[PDB]
Formats: sequence, structure tokens, C-alpha cells
Amino acid sequence: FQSMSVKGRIYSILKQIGSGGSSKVFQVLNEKKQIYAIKYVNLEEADNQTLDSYRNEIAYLNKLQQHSDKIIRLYDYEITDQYIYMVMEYGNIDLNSWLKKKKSIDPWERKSYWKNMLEAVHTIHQHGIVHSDLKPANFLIVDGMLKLIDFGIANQMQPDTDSQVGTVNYMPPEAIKDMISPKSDVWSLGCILYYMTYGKTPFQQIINQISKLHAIIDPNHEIEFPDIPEKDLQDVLKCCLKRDPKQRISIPELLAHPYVQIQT
Ligand SMILES: c1nc2c(NC3CCCCC3)nc(Nc3ccc(N4CCOCC4)cc3)nc2[nH]1
Repeated sequence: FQSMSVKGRIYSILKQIGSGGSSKVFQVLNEKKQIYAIKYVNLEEADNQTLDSYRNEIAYLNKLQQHSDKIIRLYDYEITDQYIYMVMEYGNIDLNSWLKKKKSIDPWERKSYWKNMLEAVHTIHQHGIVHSDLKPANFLIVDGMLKLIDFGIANQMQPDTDSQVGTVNYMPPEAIKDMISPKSDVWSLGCILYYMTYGKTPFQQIINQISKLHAIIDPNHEIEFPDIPEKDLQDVLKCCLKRDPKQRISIPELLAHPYVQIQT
């Protein structure tokens, strides 16, 4: 039966959607019984660099929403030396949970979601952000439209009440080779669309974690692309999962691709 105040306005808490490390997100109602999601971040043990990172996420998100409506709407925020309250729009469900429940995705809906994702990541790229660690969980379904909730800075968020994929599965090869590019996100997006298309991520079948990394980077490992009705889609997946960034398709190319632009 808890409640919370953000910028002079009081919000009753219905339940906790999920928590990741030093942050929590709640389903809340306002004064006029309108629904929102409020993110609470605890800064008490957050280091100087970590504070600066959270500052950046708010700053960008605050600006970016004015450009595109495929980035989560932040209606209001409150920020102090010990806490952050972010009042965002409420979404029905994160994509990762939705994808776990949907054993088969509708080809039309997949295609729509893909266009929603592309528009979102295109917008962050245009403002000089490479998300780098892109996941399905970074996308939120609000009224049949995917929206980008998280910019990948210092996130550990899971829902808080089977778990097939690992953390590494969507990661680019260059990031593993690193020990950079907008096209690094294109690889990650590619894996999301690949999961939606074939039911698993490209390297899910690999048992061992050590070798799974080595498998991603290795050019002599070939990825499966079983034939499907949409020969467009099959091209997009291949084009996204080409290991070399220079050859790998760019976001603007993906937008003018037939899959996105051609009606069937
Ligand atoms: C801004 N930020 C938001 C969310 N963040 C969540 C943070 C934890 C991981 C999932 C996303 N969830 C939102 N909605 C959800 C509603 C129900 C959800 N669940 C239903 C399925 O089982 C898991 C919880 C998950 C997210 N809305 C939202 N607006």
C-alpha cells in the first residue's frame, strides 16, 4: 500500500514490475488514476562515474523523445544526491517476455516491430549513441508499438514475480574481438529479428559458454538461415549477421530495404 512523490505530484504504487541491481521500476497511478511506470534508482553506493552515467541516460532520453515517438516517453523526473525518480509512460510488456510466451510470432507483426526497432535505433545513432549491448528487453511494447526504454549504460533489469538465452547471445563479434560502430547495433538487432523469425538466437544451440564467444568471431563458422516464405526477411537476416562491419548493412540501407518498404 505504498505511495511516492515526484515533483510535487503523488503516485500510488500498484506493484513492482521488475528490479535490476540498484534500481527498481513500479506500476503506479497518479492523482487522476492514470497509469505510469516510475523508475527508482538508489545512488547511495553509486560511484562518481556511475552517477555521471545515469545523468547522461536521463539527459539523452529527455532530448531524444522530442525527435521520435519510438523512444520511451519520460513525462517527468526528480534527481537528488541519493535518488532518481523517472516518470515514464507505462508499457504492456517488454519484448523479451512477450517473445518467451509467443511460440510463433505473426509475420505481419514481426515486420511492424522490426520497423519500430529500426526507427528507434536510427534516432539514437543520429544523436551520437551506439547502444552496443542491445537486447530484446531494451524494447517495450506500448499499444502495439515497440519503444526503446533503455540506452544500455548501466542496466541489469529483469522482471520480478524458461530463460533459454544467455547474456552474450546478442553480442557483436567485434566487441568480443575488442579485447565501436553503429553497425554493431545492426548485428544485435539482426539477432532479435532472427529470434523472431526462427525461434532461437543464432548461437543459442551452443552448449559451452567459452567456445560460444569463439564461435561468434570465427569466420569459418556458418549461421543457419532455413528457407521461408519471406525471401526479403532471409536477406535482411544474412545482411545483418555478416561478421565484417564494413560489409554489414547500415540502418539507412535497412530502412530502404524491400522487407521494410514492400507490401504483402
Ligand atoms: C517504462 N519502463 C517500463 C518497464 N520496464 C521493465 C523493467 C524490467 C524488465 C522489463 C521492462 N516495464 C513496463 N511494463 C511491463 C509490464 C509488465 C511486465 N511483465 C509482464 C510479463 O511478466 C513480466 C512482467 C513487464 C514490463 N513499462 C515500462 N515503462
